[PDB]
Amino acid sequence: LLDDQLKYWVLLPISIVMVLTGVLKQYIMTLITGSSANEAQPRVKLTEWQYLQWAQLLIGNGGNLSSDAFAAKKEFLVKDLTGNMASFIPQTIIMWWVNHFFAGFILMQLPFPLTAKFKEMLQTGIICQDLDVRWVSSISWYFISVLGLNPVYNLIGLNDPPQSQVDKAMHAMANDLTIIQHETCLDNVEQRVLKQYM
Amino acid sequence: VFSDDAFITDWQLANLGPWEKVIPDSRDRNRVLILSNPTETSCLVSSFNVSSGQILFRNVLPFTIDEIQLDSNAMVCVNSSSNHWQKYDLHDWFLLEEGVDNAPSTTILPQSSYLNDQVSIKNNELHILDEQSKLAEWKLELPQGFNKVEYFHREDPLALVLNVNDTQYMGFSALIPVWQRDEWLTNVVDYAVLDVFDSSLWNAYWLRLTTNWNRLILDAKDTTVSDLKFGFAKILIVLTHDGFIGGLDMVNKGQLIWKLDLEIDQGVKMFWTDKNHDELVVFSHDGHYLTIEVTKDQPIIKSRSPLSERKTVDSVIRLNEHDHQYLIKFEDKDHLLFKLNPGKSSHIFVTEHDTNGIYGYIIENDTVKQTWKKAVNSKEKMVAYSKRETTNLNTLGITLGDKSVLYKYLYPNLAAYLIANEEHHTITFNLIDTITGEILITQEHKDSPDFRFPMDIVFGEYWVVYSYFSSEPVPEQKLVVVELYESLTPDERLSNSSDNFSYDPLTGHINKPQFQTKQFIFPEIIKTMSISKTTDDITTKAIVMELENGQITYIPKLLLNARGKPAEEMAKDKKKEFMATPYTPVIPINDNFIITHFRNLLPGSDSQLISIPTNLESTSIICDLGLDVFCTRITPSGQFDLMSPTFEKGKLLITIFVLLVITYFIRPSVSNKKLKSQWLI
Ligand SMILES: *[C@@H]1O[C@H](CO)[C@@H](O)[C@H](O)[C@H]1NC(C)=O
Ligand SMILES: *[C@@H]1O[C@H](CO)[C@@H](O)[C@H](O)[C@H]1NC(C)=O
Ligand SMILES: *[C@@H]1O[C@H](CO)[C@@H](O)[C@H](O)[C@H]1NC(C)=O
Repeated sequence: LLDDQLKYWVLLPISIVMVLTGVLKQYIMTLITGSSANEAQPRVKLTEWQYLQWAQLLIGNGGNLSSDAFAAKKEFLVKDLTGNMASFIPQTIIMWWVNHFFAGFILMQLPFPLTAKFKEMLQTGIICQDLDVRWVSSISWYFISVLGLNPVYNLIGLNDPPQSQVDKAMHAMANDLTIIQHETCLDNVEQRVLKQYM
Repeated sequence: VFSDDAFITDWQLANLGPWEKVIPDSRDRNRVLILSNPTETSCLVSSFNVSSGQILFRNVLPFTIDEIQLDSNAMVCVNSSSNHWQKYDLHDWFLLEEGVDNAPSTTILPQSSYLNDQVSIKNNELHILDEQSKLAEWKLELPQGFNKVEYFHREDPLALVLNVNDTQYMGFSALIPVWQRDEWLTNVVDYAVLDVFDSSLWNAYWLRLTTNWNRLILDAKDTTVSDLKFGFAKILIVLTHDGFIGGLDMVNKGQLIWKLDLEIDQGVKMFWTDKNHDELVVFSHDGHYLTIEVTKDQPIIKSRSPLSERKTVDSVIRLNEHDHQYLIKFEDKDHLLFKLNPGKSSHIFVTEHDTNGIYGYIIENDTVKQTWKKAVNSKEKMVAYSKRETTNLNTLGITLGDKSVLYKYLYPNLAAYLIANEEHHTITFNLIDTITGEILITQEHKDSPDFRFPMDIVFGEYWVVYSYFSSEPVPEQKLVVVELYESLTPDERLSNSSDNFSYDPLTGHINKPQFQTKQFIFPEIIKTMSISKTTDDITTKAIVMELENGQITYIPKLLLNARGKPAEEMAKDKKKEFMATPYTPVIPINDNFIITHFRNLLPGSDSQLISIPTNLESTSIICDLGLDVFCTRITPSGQFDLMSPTFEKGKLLITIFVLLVITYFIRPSVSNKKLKSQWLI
């Protein structure tokens, strides 16, 4: 075959619109998500929330290096305590767009041999029945675009309950963290350091 | 699709041939009736405004010219074998009246008598004389040629017509050449194609740099280069039924590129002497042959000579390009091997048809021998024939929905033909091995055929279509398609392993096909069929039809599907095909398909359709050569190769610009807003 100089008006617009549409998508998604605060509510509830977070981090952070100081905390603890839209919106709409404006062409030649049923779906524009395995219509180039475009976005540069009973649940975890795990540090540090830095 | 390029792309010429009778009109006095190109069953009658080339209408009527006479005006015509007579109105060709009881009257048409009344040519220059007071008004030079004055009208809408040269014809009025006509092109027998075309390492680096940097130091959509790149610009060399060759441009509405006159007195065939497409050999009816040099300049007759025996020739069959042989069939049924020139076991088989039979012939040792014969019996008569056109191969098998394959039947040595027998009323179809003579298939139809309407046969890639008229289903035109498959079983390659088997056709150990056939109901009577092509047999092969009225129509191959189903049993019947269009026997006519949208295109009694390949595979040329010449650019599937003539590129560009402006709106905004508001610096 001999396709004639439509490489300007389709292939470039297809890559170009994918580039702009995704860059816009990241800008739009970033715009849509705004917290701008936690809330504007009274003082107390965030205050005891961060107390709860202090307990939570004590589970991870402070529950390792406190062989002497483990028990001293626990008295205190008990007393003190007690996008899919981003997928759907752009790309489905532009499937309609491309089939609307770009149809009924053989746009290019993929380099690789597909199987016949790939050649079933891709050429809905053309109405030949034994054309070839390799040639493809316009919409196939889109089908290759969406899954291959992550390097482009990198290279241009872009990047990514009950109020009281749950307190009792973490008080039960305060009870659990007493002797569920007493971690072996401030005992093996001499062994570990002599094992290393030689 | 059509409205944009309706008359721009379609390219019609109308020919009348050398005049025989011309009669002035009862009304619209700047108008006559033009009678031309007699033939033993009919002749060409037309109506024409004299002051232009504007033909008003044309008709082929089934009478020898002599019957056509004025009344006692009303242009009476009388059959002589019977007593059948037709009275036709001059102005609008209405058949005023008919009879068989008696002719109304006749008046044999008067002779010119132009001399002694209006004509004098004395100083090698013409002078129109008044009958009295012979003042020699309206004098005019004789051109280089002059044969006759066809017609002259002295009344207020003055007109004069000259047969200046054998083929050039000039209209005049009060002298001034007013219009020009050429009727050398009235009947072409055989055709040929000529195309036109444009016009260590370290040093390579720099010379490439210099030449391309000189290159390096907006769209403008120009049409002329597009034409030549895709092969549209071409020279058609047409051979007339008379002796004339000439080059006609495939672009620019067929301006005559060049015209050469022979002395062969009727033409039969055309051949390029070699693949170079530089030198033709052209055959006389009388038994001469000419060798002609085709150049961008006007041609030159580089040779004339006899054949070995000065005998009348019926036809010529092209033998090998490389071996430079040709076969000549003379009437009296005499065959001559033809070793023409240098052009400055290994058997060959050649096969020819008559109404008496199909014969087959073999060449060996610089001689021709009959290889077999097959004549129909007395009452019978062979009617329609076609061979297998060679084909470049794309797909060895037709597939099914569940990636299953039926292996369409590819045997190259095939021809197909018809037999019609009276009183049996049996159109018999045979699909014969053209080498051996085995039949492989019989299909009769006792459906009350007519034998009076045209029937024709075309041989496809793996399929055959022939068409006939008959009554017993209904009195309607009938297309019959047969499709040839290696095995009717859903997945079987019957005896086609090819690694090294190297099958022999001459012996007859070849596979034999199974077939499936259907037919269809068609509105209009079909004269003749052929097949569209491109260089590669890729698109749907787009059967082209030529009708009785002169109209052309293409219908795709796919609507004619044998193994189609009546569409109750197709519904998610997974095994059938990919998007099997149903069988649907009733094919209504769709005017969108038709070429020659409002053109008349009188093709004459004997005309041919040919398919000329081009590049740009969506497009193909199909040409109707014969009494009238006509061609087109035709798309089987609608244009998929061409980008478009009719994009809304401005809408696309503007939408892209909408993207860019919305970028310009949001990027400073959103970057500042969100980074600084979420950081609350
Ligand atoms: C008859 O032909 C002449 C020549 O072109 C043209 O000028 C004239 O209009 C025609 N007659 C009619 C009724 O159009
Ligand atoms: C007159 O009619 C007969 C009847 O068929 C036909 O054979 C003959 O050809 C007709 N005359 C001419 C001149 O064609
Ligand atoms: C008749 O012959 C002349 C001389 O060769 C040439 O111009 C042309 O073929 C014809 N001329 C005219 C005026 O028809």
